[PDB]
Amino acid sequence: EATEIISTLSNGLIASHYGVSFFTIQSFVSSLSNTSTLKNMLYVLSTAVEFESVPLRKGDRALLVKLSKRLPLRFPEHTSSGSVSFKVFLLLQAYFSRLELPVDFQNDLKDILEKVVPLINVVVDILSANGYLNATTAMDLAQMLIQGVWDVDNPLRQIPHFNNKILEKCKEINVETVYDIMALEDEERDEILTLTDSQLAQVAAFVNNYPNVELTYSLNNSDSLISGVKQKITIQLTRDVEPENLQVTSEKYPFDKLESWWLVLGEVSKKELYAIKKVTLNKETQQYELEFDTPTSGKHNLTIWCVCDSYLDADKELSFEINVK
Repeated sequence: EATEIISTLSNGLIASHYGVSFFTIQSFVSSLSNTSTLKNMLYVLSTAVEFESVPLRKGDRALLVKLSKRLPLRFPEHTSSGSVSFKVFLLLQAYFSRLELPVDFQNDLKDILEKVVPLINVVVDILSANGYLNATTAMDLAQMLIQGVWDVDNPLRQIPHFNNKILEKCKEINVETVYDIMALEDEERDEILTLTDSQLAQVAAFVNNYPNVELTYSLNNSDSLISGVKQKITIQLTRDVEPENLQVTSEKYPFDKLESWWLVLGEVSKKELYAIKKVTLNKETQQYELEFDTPTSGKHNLTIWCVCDSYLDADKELSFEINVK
């Protein structure tokens, strides 16, 4: 027999509550810019003073140098590797890559994960407050921190027990998303799901609560927009079924997490963000109002993004043209 027990799949431990220090906000503001990349953001995260509670032991540096050869993002070459920053930057990548770690590093990684959610939210808030569209790259990193995968990974890799053998069976029959899994016929699905009932229970918890949302909008008085006037927009989000709750299912993240979304209005050609609201989609249908400053006269192609903070590949977007008088 030997059932693999995963007690924190859907029943997370409670992460110790804290508020990010003003010192850390200052440091992040100094280091971030409108051109910051995913690599830059992961490095900045790693420099938080809050990680001073993460141990560094005799011999760790040499183990981390060995580990660095196996990871895709390079630590800044002009920067001391004798810091806890080096450890955090490398262990978070080992988490995304799902590499095997010795026990002491597994322990350290748990301690690191306890702190990451408030920190990545500060990154999103710094970038968005300044109107930088790269806030969306920070949101991608937020999703990676919850599911323990890379932004570029096969989205099916989030599903418990979906190993490389199962992924290739999915490729064989053009199954690409979690939604594709559920739209299949019984014989096709049964063939892919060559797992024990215990393993299937864990697949089920994930599929049950994976979000499927529909995005729509209405612009108050679209045919009469005036430059510099505060303008309201209504954004509506609908689910096919009202969710039982918003507890996140994550195999790799061991703490309790509640599902949240960012609603974003922006302009891609200008790399500009115009409005942002953090919301919880607890009902079968819901609508929200965002306020923004009407852009300059002329044509503008805008986009609304709905981006989840807890899963990959469930995001939605809509683009529309406005003509400011």
